[PDB]
Amino acid sequence: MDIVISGTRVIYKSDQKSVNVRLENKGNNPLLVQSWLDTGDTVPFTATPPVSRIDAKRGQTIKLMYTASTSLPKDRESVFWFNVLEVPPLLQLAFRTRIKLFYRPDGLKGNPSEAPLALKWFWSGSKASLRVTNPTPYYVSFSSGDLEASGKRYPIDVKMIAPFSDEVMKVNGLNGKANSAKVHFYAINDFGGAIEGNARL
Ligand SMILES: [Cl-]
Repeated sequence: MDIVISGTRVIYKSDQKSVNVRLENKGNNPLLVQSWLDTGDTVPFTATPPVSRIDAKRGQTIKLMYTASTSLPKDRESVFWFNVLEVPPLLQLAFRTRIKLFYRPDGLKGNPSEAPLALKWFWSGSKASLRVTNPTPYYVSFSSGDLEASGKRYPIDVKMIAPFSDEVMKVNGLNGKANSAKVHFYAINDFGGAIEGNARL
């Protein structure tokens, strides 16, 4: 992919009339580029310009705008996908990249960077897995995580966990519950940086 998005996620605070996302063409040829929002494969947003020509080594700011055509919840975050599809101007190959957009109503309890600490973790029985509960109004997203017991480490197939919900996450290479296990993880903050955390099962 020649088109690069500035940032690995977008935060859309509800009091903003719009939010900008920047695209850059790092490649050597110009590209036709489409930008849009969807729910992850209708959506109360526009992205403009929806189609642009971005020359080599030049860029384009995309304006994302909430339309309230549908009302989003005001008591929790909502997540969307910001998509970018490039194609060089017969038959032709093209490429698509997506990053998350979190719609964040103003005034939610607590802070999003603290939501990973608030997660509760449980063994999920029998093919080991964990049940994880998010008591907060924020998504929690991870870059990686693992379970450790008796000096052995087992990667977790981490998944994003929605506000006020449970998710089960698989533990790789572990048959069943281990004694005195601990979870360690790196969640992702608004700026794409790491939030380290841990929990004892
Ligand atoms: Cl992510």
